[PDB]
Amino acid sequence: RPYYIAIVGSGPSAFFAAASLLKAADTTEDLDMAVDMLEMLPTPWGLVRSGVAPDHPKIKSISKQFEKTAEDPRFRFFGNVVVGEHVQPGELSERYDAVIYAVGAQSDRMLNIPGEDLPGSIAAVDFVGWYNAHPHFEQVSPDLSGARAVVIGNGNVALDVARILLTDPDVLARTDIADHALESLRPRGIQEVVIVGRRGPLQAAFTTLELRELADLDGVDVVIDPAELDGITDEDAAAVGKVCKQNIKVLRGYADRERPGHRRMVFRFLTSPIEIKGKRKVERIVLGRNELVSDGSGRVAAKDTGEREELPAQLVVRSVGYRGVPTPGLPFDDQSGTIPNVGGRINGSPNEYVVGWIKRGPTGVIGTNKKDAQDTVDTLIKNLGNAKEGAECKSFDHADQVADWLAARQPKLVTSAHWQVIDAFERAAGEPHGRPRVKLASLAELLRIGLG
Ligand SMILES: Cc1cc2nc3c(=O)[nH]c(=O)nc-3n(C[C@H](O)[C@H](O)[C@H](O)COP(=O)(O)OP(=O)(O)OC[C@H]3O[C@@H](n4cnc5c(N)ncnc54)[C@H](O)[C@@H]3O)c2cc1C
Ligand SMILES: NC(=O)[C@H]1C=[N+]([C@@H]2O[C@H](COP(=O)(O)OP(=O)(O)OC[C@H]3O[C@@H](n4cnc5c(N)ncnc54)[C@H](OP(=O)(O)O)[C@@H]3O)[C@@H](O)[C@H]2O)C=CC1=O
Repeated sequence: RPYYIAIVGSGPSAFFAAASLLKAADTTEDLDMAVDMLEMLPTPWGLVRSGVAPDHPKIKSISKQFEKTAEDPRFRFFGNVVVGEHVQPGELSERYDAVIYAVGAQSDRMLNIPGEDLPGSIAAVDFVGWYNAHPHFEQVSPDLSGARAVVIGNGNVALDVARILLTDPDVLARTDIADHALESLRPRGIQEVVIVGRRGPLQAAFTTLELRELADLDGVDVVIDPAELDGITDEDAAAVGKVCKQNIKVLRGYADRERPGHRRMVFRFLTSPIEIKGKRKVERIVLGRNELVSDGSGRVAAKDTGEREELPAQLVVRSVGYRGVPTPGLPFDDQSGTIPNVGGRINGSPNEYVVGWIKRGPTGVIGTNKKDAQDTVDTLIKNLGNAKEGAECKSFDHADQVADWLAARQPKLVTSAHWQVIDAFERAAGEPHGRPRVKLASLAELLRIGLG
């Protein structure tokens, strides 16, 4: 028999793991593999579909690689299966030789400041999910009619949020952005987005192409006050690294530009949100100035000066990181929002593993998940081999039984063939309108088409 591996999730780390498993089988005598991928949503691809911005279609093409893996007869997909709800980790661990958790980071990091729960104060997780038609975020429905939005954070997701808020809706109308978001964006209510970083430009997590792209936003001026660069030296930037060096060149270019009448994307560094205020909704934000100070760890940290400034704002989006969510039956590190592991094997388990953001934390481009997954898979395969040699493998038409069990637990599961129907529907909806697709934005609409 082949080894039977379950993979929980269908984003990049899941698909890289799947590919690594099948490659091992293809290149090793007396080693065969069967991979079942269980995905919470009706649709595969994780953040490649629901995270990557709608104006970033090019990198989404990595999905073709995932599709090629999914064509393998040894691979099966079961969508609309929520592990922790329909089936439990302890059940999967009985039915498979090994289980790989590739669940990513499904929630958000909080600021932990007063007013954070006011209507109008949301996380980028929820805003992005909403604009990308993720079914869990269909009702986020932010009010985008106010003149000023504030985005907290200095990673690339902060740039995505700011771009979507400020891009000409006629441009967004040719993307796969959610129709509900396009509708809210058409009035062009927001005139200024202020991106607020707690540390300085040299500590920014932005990457260079993404900063450069801002120059191509029709109708939008990028605003960086020259004072934001005082004390920011090319020497110090180069010492941080090559990306930082390039970033600072780009930021200097923006600061060199002086205009009434345009929408504005403003960068403020060395600033923290202290409190969000308003009568029943966000109306203003209190900001504090920081200075950089060595903390003894090898880095500089922001230290509050105690100074306070208030700025009117009607939307605050915190882009201060995604965050893992605990899975029933598995260990978890609250502080980091990751599952504790060693070389990808989960604590305390002989046959459960992690890959991707749930393993490493929520950082890295899509490709960073590849070596990560390979490393985990190598460990997994070594451990199976040891078990086989010790006559410690489970004894298992097992593939049929497990599929029947999945169908008993989730009669509305979505197979690969039915995802392909969803996919075709969405693409055919978009192409006549110049869009790659129009997404089905709720579970009900996805299932209307997918189970059909
Ligand atoms: C907003 C945003 C934009 C990004 N843009 C880019 C970009 O332009 N370029 C780039 O290279 N990288 C980009 N990234 C990074 C990229 O998205 C990540 O590196 C990558 O998607 C992480 O992969 P993952 O497999 O760990 O998690 P994910 O892609 O999050 O996949 C996790 C999957 O697990 C599923 N799942 C979760 N819990 C369960 C459960 N209990 N049961 C079943 N299934 C479950 C989820 O539904 C999801 O499909 C972006 C990230 C974000 C957040
Ligand atoms: N085109 C691309 O390559 C893209 C790549 N991604 C990539 O996805 C991941 C996740 O991006 P995301 O922006 O969510 O996270 P990071 O890059 O870690 O940035 C987090 C920022 O949040 C900041 N942060 C965290 N806590 C706070 C508090 N309390 N107050 C203020 N600011 C805070 C953090 O600041 P810090 O460096 O810790 O001082 C980062 O600027 C990251 O690796 C990205 O580069 C995301 C979008 C892309 O477009």
